[PDB]
This record gives sequence, structure tokens and C-alpha cells, in this order.
Amino acid sequence: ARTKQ
Amino acid sequence: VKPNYALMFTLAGHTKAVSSVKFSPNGEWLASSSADKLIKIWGAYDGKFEKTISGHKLGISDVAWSSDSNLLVSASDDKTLKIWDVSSGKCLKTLKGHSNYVFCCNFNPQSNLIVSGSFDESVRIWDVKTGMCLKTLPAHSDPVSAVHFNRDGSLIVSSSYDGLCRIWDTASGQCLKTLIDDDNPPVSFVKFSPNGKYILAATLDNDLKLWDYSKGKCLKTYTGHKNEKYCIFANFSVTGGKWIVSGSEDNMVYIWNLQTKEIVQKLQGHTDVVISTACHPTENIIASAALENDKTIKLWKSDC
Repeated sequence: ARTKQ
Repeated sequence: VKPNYALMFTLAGHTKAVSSVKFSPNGEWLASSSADKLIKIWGAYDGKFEKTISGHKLGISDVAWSSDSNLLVSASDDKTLKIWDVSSGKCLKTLKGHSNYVFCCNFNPQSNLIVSGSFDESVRIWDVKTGMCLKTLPAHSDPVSAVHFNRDGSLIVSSSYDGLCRIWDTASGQCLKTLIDDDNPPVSFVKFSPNGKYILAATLDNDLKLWDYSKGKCLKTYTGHKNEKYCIFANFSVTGGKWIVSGSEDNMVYIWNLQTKEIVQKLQGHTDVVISTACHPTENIIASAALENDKTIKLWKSDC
């Protein structure tokens, strides 16, 4: 989820 | 001196944004984690795909290697962390306890412990052998963006969207120091310097800072890149010249002179936010990975 803000 | 990193390879395979790239301690492997719920192992020198390790139910935000390059730990949105046997690819254990996304993880030098940070605002210390949680630290008042052990394992550093960076005593779990960065902007990443006397922290105000945590003094600052939205990894590149490496939201990899704070090189090629970068342990090689519109991993090499 690091890939989402 | 200014390194001269040039593109070695582009590693494609992940079906969604990549979230983290890490070099194994022995230097022959590169492990990647992605929002696609998979972990892929690649050859650090040939960029050759080696295998896919799966099991997590949801996206993975981070992965870390054990000191012997034999184990791998992952942090996922499914609220668990998983310890994997790298050679067989099977899940040795599933660490359960966090009540929300697990965002970051790391083994201590002894590799008998695992430290995790989660959106539940806690930092947990786990026993590798049993997979049990030994301690749950009420670390912050917002999601925890990063967790890291120092070189002797006695300390743990954590960063959080609450604007704080904290130093914890591993054995007791008691806080030894809390650092404030005046305006207290969200801390998106933190990590000890190789020697353990400094802490490199990234804040969502497009800024990176090297702190002497003991003295609570800022020794250097690194700016010029773009970082106000994602938790981008930052590194210490010590194989050749001493540099500070970090991804950036403008699709480039930034490399700074550690002492002069001067930008010595910007790597172009990725087509989306460069969310992660790692520095090879012995060679002047850099691994970078980007988000959804890219999904690739790039290996760069320099004479440095």
C-alpha cells in the first residue's frame, strides 16, 4: 500500500 | 568526483506498482515486493529473474533480508508479515498481531528478531524462530512509515506521519529519544547511518535530513527532489564516493554528495514516481523501482 498515497 | 551511473537492466514482471527493492547481504540477489502481492527474486548482476514468492492476501509495502541472505520478511496490507525461506520460497511463518496495514519491516543484525511498523500506530518486535510477538510499542500517534535496527541491534529507530522520529531501546522497548523537526511535517522514512551515529530522515516537505540523534542536531540537508506524497526509501551509498541516494516523485533517482549536499547526478528513465532505491553492498550499483505507470525495476552501475 506504500504504492498508494 | 561525480558518479556516472548508467542503465544496466530493466526488470519487468510485476503486474502492479513495485513498492520496495532490496539487495541481499551477500550481494547476488535483488528482492522486490509489489502491490501485486508478490515477491520476486532477481540476479543482482545479470538482472535475471529467479523466482516468485507468493502467499500474502493483499499488496506488500516492504521486504527485508536476514543477515545470512537466507531469509526474507515482508510487510503487507493483509495485516501480517511473513518470514520466507528464500531458496524454497515457502512461508516459514506468518506474524499476526497488527490491527491494520503493516508498512515496514527489518531484521536486527543478529537476525533473531524482526521489527515492524504499521498504520495501527504501533511498532512490534517479533521472535524469528517462533513467529511470536515479543513486544508492542505504543510508538506514535499516526501510521509508522519506517523501522530500523542500528548496527549492534541495541537500538530501533521509527518514523511516523505524526512528525516524529523516535529511538527505542530494543531490550526494554522504552523510548530513549524523540526528535522534532520544527514544523513537524510527516516523516516518510528514517534509517541509521552505517556507523549508527546518525539518522537519515525524509519528510513530506520535499526534504531529507541527516541528524546526530544523540545531540538532536541537523548536520546536513538534501533537497531539490520531489517528495510530498509517498514514503520513498533513501540510502547511504558508501561503496565508492559517499553519496545519499533517493527516489523522487518526478520520476528520477537523485544522488547527492553527502558532505556538500550538492546534487551530483539525476538518473532518468522511469516513467512514474521512483518509490524505492537500494545500494549494492559491495559494488557501485543502484536498484530503483517505480509505481503503477512504470512497474519496472532498473539496475544502474557506476565507476563512481
